Amino acid sequence: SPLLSGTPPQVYNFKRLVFTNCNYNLTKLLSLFSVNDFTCSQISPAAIASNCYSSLILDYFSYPLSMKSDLSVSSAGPISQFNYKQSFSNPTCLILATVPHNLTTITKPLKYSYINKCSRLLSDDRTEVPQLVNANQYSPCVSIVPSTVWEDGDYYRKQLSPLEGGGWLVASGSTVAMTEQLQMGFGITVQYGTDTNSVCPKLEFANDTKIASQLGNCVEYSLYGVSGRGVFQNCTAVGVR
Amino acid sequence: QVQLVQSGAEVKKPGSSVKVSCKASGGTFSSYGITWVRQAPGQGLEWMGRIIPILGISRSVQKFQGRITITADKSTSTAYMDLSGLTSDDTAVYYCAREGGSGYDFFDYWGQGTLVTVSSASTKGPSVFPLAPSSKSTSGGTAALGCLVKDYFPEPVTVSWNSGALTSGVHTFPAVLQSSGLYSLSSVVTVPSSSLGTQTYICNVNHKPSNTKVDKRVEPK
Amino acid sequence: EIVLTQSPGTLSLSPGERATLSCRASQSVSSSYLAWYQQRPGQAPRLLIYGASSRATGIPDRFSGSGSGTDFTLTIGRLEPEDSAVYYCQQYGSSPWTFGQGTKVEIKRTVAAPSVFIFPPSDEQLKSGTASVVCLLNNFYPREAKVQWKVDNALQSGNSQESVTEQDSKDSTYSLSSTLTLSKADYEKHKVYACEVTHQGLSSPVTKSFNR
Repeated sequence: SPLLSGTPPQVYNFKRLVFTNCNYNLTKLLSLFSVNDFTCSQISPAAIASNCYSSLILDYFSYPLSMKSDLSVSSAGPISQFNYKQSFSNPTCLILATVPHNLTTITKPLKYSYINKCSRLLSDDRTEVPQLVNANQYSPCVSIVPSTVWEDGDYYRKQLSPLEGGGWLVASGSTVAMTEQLQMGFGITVQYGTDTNSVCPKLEFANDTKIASQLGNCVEYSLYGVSGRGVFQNCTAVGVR
Repeated sequence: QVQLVQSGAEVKKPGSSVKVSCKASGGTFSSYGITWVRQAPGQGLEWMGRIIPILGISRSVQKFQGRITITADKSTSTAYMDLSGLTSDDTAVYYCAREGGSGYDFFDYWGQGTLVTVSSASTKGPSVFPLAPSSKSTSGGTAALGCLVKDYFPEPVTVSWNSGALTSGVHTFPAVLQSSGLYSLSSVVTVPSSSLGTQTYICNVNHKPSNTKVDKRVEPK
Repeated sequence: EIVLTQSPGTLSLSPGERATLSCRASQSVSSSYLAWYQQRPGQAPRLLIYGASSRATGIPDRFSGSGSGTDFTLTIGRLEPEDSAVYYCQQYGSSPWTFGQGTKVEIKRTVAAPSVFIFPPSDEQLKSGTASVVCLLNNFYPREAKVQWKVDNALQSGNSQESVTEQDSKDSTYSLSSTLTLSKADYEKHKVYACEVTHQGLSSPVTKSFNR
């Protein structure tokens, strides 16, 4: 619901959704948005659909399908270099989806925008050092850049307070034509605890595990750490629920 | 604060690539964008393009797109614009202006400027007409002597008394366009001294295409 | 790109009188996104006001910036000969940014009688090119003036070319030079060359004399 609410942010301003201990359905998210592009790194997409991890991180932003190749850790493209970075060590599943016309409560941004370059000038005006985005972190030059970039070619500069470092921070704003249908890119990073897997896919009771299906049959019961051989019979409720 | 200077005025044929260069004195470039402005004579200034050397980004106005290539090197500290296949009507003075940024599109400082001329004719070296000081003048109050500059096809020849040492009492007149392509402009100085003036050297003439400096001394006739 | 209306331009303004320049915009533009540029004759434009309110560094507060959204007025509390110049309002709210059509402020300290000097063609001009003739109107205020050449004390057609020097920043002195061009070979019948000036300055047409 938070992903659906309001409008998707730009790739540099990507919002972060964190799920630690809840049942999750990949199919429900796929139903909400038709997935134009599906890819995963370090694990199968089917495995990601049905597995338990210590934590689930979802990053949601409005990204066009045309520049999807540029936004890759392997890719040397500027958009990945200066905007959004996904940690290589955790398995990362990257999904690009296009909003359906039927879906409502989704607001299209005026245009898709990205930080073309992020750099910091040194104390010497002649010497400049480029700044490369660390994994996530919402981008180093995001503060200078506005949430939506007004022009395809833009110059943003701000002055660092002296000590430290007293060096100008320079950012570039670039935009691409808005698609007739909003396209949103989602980056998912999953962390697995060796002894802890709190977030799990939605669980539906199997017929054999359910007491009602095996009623009237001698069976072995293992409920809440209690193990015994017994026959369950449906009857009027007695005792305290 | 960085001072802005521009290349000397040049004349090129129409359809021939012309490069205008803007440089910063002391070979130092600050983190500021360089903006190129073309002003037609007696017309409003037009912003041809905006480039930032430190960023390395290049932007151009829609009218000047695909005919102009703008290159700014931060390490060089010099920004140069190349214009190719420009029309004869395109001739105008060209200026380079410091840019605060997209947030602040105002120019604190402006370059001296380069005149760009695009006529497929001939370039004529300036001819210095005699000083011919007026026969009747105040004996000590003022003396009127001017070395006229005429027969120069390409604007603008710069002519200064005492090689520019004297900036007082010297009048510079804009060239008047006659039916003939060649045009003439007037330089005259008023000196209390009847002859010689403040210094023996006077009437220095410099023409940007000619690159020749000539000094002549007035004789009271 | 926003089309912008501008002040009519040349105006006669006395020193010490407030001067207002109008910069109406056909399309609404940001109040904090307008700039004022002043250029002296033969001088590059220098920013006076940034954001349509704050004065630029090194710029006198007398050129105050006022108005917002559509109409932007530049008001000068005190007028000086140095102040007289061409003023352009540039709206950078919309790209491409559009410079103003420009307006001209004129300051005349006092009416000045013209000083007329006739430069007789020298022997060197007779030797080469065209001898020609030169007339000068130094210290003539206002700058506009009428000079007609006289050849051999006879009426001459006004094919003479006249140019006016840029006003001095403090002196505000205007000089008009009128030159008549004649072939060097054709210099026989004429014995006297004179320029007659009709102007507010001086009692009557101040004609002149060559002989020599």
